[PDB]
Amino acid sequence: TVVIVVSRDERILEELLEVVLKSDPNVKTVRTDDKEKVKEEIEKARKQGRPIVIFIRGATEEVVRDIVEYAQKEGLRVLVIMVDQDQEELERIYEQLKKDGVDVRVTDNEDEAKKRLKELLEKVLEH
Amino acid sequence: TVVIVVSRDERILEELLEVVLKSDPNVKTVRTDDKEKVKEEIEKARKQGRPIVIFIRGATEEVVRDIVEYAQKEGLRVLVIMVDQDQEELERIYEQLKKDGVDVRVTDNEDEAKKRLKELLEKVLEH
Repeated sequence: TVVIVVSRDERILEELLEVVLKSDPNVKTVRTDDKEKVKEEIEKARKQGRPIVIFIRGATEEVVRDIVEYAQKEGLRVLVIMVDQDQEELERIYEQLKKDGVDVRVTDNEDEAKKRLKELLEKVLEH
Repeated sequence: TVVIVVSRDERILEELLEVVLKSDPNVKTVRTDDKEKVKEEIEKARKQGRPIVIFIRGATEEVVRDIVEYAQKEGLRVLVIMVDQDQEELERIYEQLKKDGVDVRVTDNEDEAKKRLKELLEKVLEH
């Protein structure tokens, strides 16, 4: 009933939106990162009795959580397709680095990266 | 000797570059996604006998592989810091979706996403 396509890549969201619009012009589509706009459209999708595909970047874990909960409490089925193009290319880089003897550290934010880099230079700039 | 900071996020690369420039102005830095420019700078880093931090977006697995091999065959130590801010936020979304009963599919490219979405609509648009 409610399909959510999640991707940080705007170009990918555009292309998938196109695929939906050109394949079956009868399913509703909405491109927005605004939770309210989403709810407003899900409802119109209800009145018109049509399925809806939502295109979002995420990635707020709260925004996706709300949308999923909102639709479920109305008995709407929720299907999700996540597209993480980045993830997979980074994964291969990581493997090769490890493949060699490279001491690789994967950080999840600049704050963490900052700490590790400083700690790295504070101990490499030393001879 | 050679530090490579990999991140798809330009703003993160900028901030880390800043951290290096403001903390120890004696270590060489280079921001480029061009393999040749990198080699040209690694060498200058050699002549001047200084360590170097390279800031790249990647994520070509070939580009990172070459740089790592180039420096190693010169007996340079290679340390890497990868910063994947995206990955971690997507990871949490995925968990919540799974937390609920959401049938979630993670695709690694639009080609794959296209197939799965079409297959999804070809079977949902059906009553």
